[PDB]
Amino acid sequence: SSLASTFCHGCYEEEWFTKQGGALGIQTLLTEIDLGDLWVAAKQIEFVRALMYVVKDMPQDLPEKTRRTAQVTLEQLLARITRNAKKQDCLPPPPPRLAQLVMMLNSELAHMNRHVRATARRSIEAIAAAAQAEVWELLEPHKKHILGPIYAKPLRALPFAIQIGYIDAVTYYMSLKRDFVPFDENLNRLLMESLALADASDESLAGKTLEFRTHDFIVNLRVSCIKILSRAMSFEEFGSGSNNPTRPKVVSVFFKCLYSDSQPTIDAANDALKAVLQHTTKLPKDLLQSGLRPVLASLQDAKRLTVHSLDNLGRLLRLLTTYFKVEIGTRLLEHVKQIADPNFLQQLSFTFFEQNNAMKVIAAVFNIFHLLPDAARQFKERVIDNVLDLEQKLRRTHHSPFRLPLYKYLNKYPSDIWAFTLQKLEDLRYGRFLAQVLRHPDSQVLRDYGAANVEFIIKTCNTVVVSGKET
Amino acid sequence: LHIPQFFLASEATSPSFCGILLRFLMERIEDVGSADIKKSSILLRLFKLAFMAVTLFANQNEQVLLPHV
Repeated sequence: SSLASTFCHGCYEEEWFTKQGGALGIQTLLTEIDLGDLWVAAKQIEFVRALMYVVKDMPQDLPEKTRRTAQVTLEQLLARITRNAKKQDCLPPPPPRLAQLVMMLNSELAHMNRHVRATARRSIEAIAAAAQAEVWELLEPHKKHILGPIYAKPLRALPFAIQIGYIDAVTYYMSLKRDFVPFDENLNRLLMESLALADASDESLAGKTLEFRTHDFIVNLRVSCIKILSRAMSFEEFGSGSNNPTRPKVVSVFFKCLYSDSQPTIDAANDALKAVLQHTTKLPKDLLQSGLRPVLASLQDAKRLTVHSLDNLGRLLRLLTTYFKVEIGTRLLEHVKQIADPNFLQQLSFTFFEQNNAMKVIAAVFNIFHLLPDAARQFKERVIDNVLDLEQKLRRTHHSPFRLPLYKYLNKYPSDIWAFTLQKLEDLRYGRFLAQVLRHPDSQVLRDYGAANVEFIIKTCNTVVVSGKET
Repeated sequence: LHIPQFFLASEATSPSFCGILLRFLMERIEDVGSADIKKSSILLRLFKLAFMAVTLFANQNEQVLLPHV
């Protein structure tokens, strides 16, 4: 008992190596001595508390070995103490072995540290699996201990980390079963607060002084709000009885978040919009027009063309497939023609122009042609000639910033590309270009088509040879 | 390793080679802490050579390093 106490107290010291020693000592006592089952049953609560404290108290900018050690030891302990578990042992009496442990683990689901929440949910799932039960069955009695404190205070006044933890806890709770969290007034007020937070600007959120960590906090808060609103959108009771523009507002906020500069926000909004589009199967005209207006606004002038706007167009094309129209590619080609100046191109040579902004804009323009609808098969000659002329002006062979998007677009219509190339077998440029394309590691579709139609290739070549010309 | 060093210490070729080398090294930066001494020594030496090249010609190579720091 004294040795166990020493190991458990080692976990609470402020030196990290002492914490690691404590966790390792607990592991050694668990998996190398076999002091018996009653002993572990009497030490389990202290062991769990000490390991969870080690997870809580480690600074997050040091190496992660100590936290991993604590988590592994916790996994082993939980595996040991649930050897012959049963549903009667985990739930409170109508004393149960694991009810106190379940309550203690539930109490840490809203912590301000994300690793703590991850560990707690992992442990709860591990316990539930061993008892052939559902998580909601175990967590129903202790739901108030989490829900009550969160609904007490206004969410706007709290620091960032506390808000993130609270929102994550509610989001996890409202996924266990369809009626776990009722749609009462408290939940509606919380959801409206989340919508307001997601729709706000960085300056309004305590100001963005360009500091790294404030920006990180704001991004994380936005991601959490987006996720909770997306989960709420899956319920038919949300926004229905209101009959007000709640769901349209959520969709507008999603679209606004899709056009942001932060990648995590873009990914979260992309997932939310994908789910909404899959579920709805239909879209009101006005809402989609409002969502599309900003994208079409920025594609009208070649002087203000940017990589960001073209990325937004690409994301929108990926989301709404059968909604766009042809004749935007022609406008993009005209913009490319305008941007590429013979004197500018002459000057650009002699330099490593991979870092030029105009070249990046042109590459972004070319990157859109493999996302356009199927009818974009009529631009193959135009784009191939454009790229070849651009490379000729820059005195480049085998390599340029424009090869990757062109290859991506060409690998989608192998039949058309092969027919076009075989129609021009008496020119060295086109054969050389197709051979160069085939040698890229990612041109497997074209390689398969060519391996299938070697017969037609040889037939056309033999026809040309038998014709008896100088070419 | 003398070849990158020779290219980086010449006024004519230093900027373009520095750009190419930095672009290549940014894809490998994750191998620095590999615990294999042979793997990490070479990457560290290449990074140091690029930085020394930046120091040698400040009026030209600063803009090459700017988008990576």
